[PDB]
Amino acid sequence: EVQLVESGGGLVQPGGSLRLSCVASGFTFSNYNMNWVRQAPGKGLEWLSYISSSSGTIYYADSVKGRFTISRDNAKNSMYLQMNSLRAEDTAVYYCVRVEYYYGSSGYYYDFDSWGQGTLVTVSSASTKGPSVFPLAPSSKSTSGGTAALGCLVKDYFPEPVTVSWNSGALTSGVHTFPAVLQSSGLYSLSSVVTVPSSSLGTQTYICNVNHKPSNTKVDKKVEPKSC
Amino acid sequence: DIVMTQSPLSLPVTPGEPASISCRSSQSLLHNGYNYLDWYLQKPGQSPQLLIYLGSNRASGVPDRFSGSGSGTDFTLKISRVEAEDVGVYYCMQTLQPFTFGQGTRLEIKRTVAAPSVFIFPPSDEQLKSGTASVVCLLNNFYPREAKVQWKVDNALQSGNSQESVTEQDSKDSTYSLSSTLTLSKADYEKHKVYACEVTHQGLSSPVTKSFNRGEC
Repeated sequence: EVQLVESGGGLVQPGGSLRLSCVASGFTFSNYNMNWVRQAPGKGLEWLSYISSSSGTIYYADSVKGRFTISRDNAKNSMYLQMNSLRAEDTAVYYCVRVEYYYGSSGYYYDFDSWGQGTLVTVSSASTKGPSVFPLAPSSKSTSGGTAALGCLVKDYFPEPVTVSWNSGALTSGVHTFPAVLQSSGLYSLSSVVTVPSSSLGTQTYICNVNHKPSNTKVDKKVEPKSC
Repeated sequence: DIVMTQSPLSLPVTPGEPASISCRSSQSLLHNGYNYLDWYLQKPGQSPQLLIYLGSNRASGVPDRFSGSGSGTDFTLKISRVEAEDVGVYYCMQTLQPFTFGQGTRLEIKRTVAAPSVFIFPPSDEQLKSGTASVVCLLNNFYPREAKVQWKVDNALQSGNSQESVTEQDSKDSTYSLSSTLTLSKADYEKHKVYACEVTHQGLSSPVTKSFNRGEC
């Protein structure tokens, strides 16, 4: 099968630089035009750059023109995106895309037929920081007929992402993990809630597992019910 | 670059009923009888896939439900019968000056109106010991997405101190969930009495309010 794998993503401050790499497997890379496409959080896909197989044709989007440089090494089955003068709005997942060019009966057309899993690039002045996990205890304010609402508050971490589970993966029904928001401090914050039967507040202990790989932080916090 | 404009951004469709998405171009994409515009679909957790090429031609393996039309600067992607597997973000892409995507139209499941179960969580004592206080308003399993959450402290209208977050449409219930977090310093939190979030939705008879008193519990 066709497999594109991006690497080189990570952290950088405004004005800084970082170089992305994409390795291609499962096909003759030297016979294919290729693309770089990114997607910022909560935004649509944005094409960035194009390069032909022979590097003789290169296109750039105006948003990255003069700041980003595309190139490729067919002997190494690889493609690169040199990113300079990075800005906060360049924070996105960057995708490596194969551009197939069919010549059918109805006319010639492109087909972006292979996308890698992407690599995350964050442009910010913030430093890497593990999250603080605060409980959202079930209480009188959590009102429901036979069910209760509880969760955890994953606050003030950088960068994305974090993974949240409940009871090490046992509790999966009714779990809602919200998309993180970027606070004015430059740190991220999200909440993960779950609705469980209120008659199980004394019976079952509910623990939220928060893992933040960039900071090597791993927190398991039990949400104690409020007896009011 | 050439500017691509899609409308709407979210399109609730009932399964079995038609649906159409518009795409506008800043300049004409017609050249020598060909319309240089393609339509892509990005399903949840999947890579984008080619649907329509050259304006009106279906790619290999694309069902007859999908169809493209238009010319110059106005183009339309139409689905005669929307299936449940068609949810996702639909993009139009101009290829006259490669390349430019549109904003994208998220096709969502249209269902009966639902009422949000509103909850509120006071700041944990562990967080108060760190000098900050966060109150979380929770709107669980409602429909549609539209919902107004206003934070009222001592019946005063707060502004610029809350943040909102909405989950993706559920795969089984086809519902949403909203989270509003009011962040205040411990000093400002210990200077006021009543905290509440006022929820406004069409599934409610009138703006439902959930409140709590500082200190309790």
